[PDB]
Amino acid sequence: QVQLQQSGAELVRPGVSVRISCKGSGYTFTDYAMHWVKQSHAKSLEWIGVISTYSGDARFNQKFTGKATMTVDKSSSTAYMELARLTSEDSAIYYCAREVRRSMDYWGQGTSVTVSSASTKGPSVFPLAPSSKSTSGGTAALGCLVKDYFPEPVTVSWNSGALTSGVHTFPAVLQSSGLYSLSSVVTVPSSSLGTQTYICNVNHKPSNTKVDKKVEPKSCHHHHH
Amino acid sequence: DIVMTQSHKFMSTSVGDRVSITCKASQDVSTAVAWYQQKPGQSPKLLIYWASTRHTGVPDRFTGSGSGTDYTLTISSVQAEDLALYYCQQHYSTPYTFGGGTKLEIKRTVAAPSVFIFPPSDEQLKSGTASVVCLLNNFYPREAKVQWKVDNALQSGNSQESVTEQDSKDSTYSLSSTLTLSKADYEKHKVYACEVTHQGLSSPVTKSFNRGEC
Ligand code: NI
Repeated sequence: QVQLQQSGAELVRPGVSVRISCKGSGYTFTDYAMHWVKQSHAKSLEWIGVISTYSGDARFNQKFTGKATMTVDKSSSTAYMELARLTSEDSAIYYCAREVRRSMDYWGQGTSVTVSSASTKGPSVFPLAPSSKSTSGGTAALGCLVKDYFPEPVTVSWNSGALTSGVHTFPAVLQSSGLYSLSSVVTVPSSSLGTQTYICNVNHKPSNTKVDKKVEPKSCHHHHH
Repeated sequence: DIVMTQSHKFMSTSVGDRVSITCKASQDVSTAVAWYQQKPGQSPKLLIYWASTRHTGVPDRFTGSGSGTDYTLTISSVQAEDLALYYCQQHYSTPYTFGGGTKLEIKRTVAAPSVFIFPPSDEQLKSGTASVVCLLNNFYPREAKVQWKVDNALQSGNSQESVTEQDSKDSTYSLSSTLTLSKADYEKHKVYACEVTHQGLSSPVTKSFNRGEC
């Protein structure tokens, strides 16, 4: 059915410009004007502008004139927004939403723009092992530490999308190094700690790091009677 | 520019109850108001266009009301998955503007965390650092004190927590606290303890290990 597929996480430098794409699918692209909206801070949604996909006529939020530029390419069914002269206050999540009669009825997955002078770094991944210290009766908690990466975001899935229930992936935190660090956990029937394999799939797009980490029960020295 | 004021950053409600989220416009936007729902780490989904009209794949428990200036999104029979931010928006004249958002918080019965503590993996220990993780799984309400003790000595300034948003099914929160220390500092101490304070606990719960031992 209807999907708007956006270009992925961008890590860019101050003073340069980013081009973000938005591919319309499942419908006739030229039918519907495309919007762009900025989500910064936590909550602040801002309208940037509209491009009519049929004519190419765009009109802007006066707060974004100069800074924002929109083009549409009917053959790839893709809408483009260019943000120029980037500063750190352009770091945000940008959405495309198609207009379907004075309403922005379907939105894209959003594109994470990070304005920084740093290079990317890919995460280290370490197991959070199950044991007696992580069993509360039939259920064992286990997980993965995704450490020392930049920029956001990383995605974590379990067993390649098959283990979904009991999974918590926490907000990243910022270490002293300036590098992000997050944890992903899943609670699991402990009956299955031997018979069933547990693998976490960490995907850091801006560094092109994929890691699939086997989480086994840790080496452990047992009491002596 | 048209201002769209949502006066409540926070509404609290119970599964099965009725909530009304208000949205006020600085002038007559004559019915051209949309409501959007944004669940944790998702994009907004359109719930209602033109004040009262419901978009597709949208349940009948969401209704829209309002004329001239004052607008209202009503959720009859609130459900656990209705946890989300709610934004109004005027589509009357450019520039289109949104309200400041309203976070719907869902009330549920107290629940105590299940507490797990995770030593550093032997392989991070190789790379120079010991990250000790303590997991608080599925608790309600949000407030939670996590205190680290290394050889019964209280820690400060060297841990970091983060908290998930209410889970879509059970309305619980989860938290991880990470104690970061150099490998050298790690191996001078035996007892690593995570002590958890929460309303659903009779008394603080301590999870602990002795370094290197089961
Ligand atoms: Ni022994």
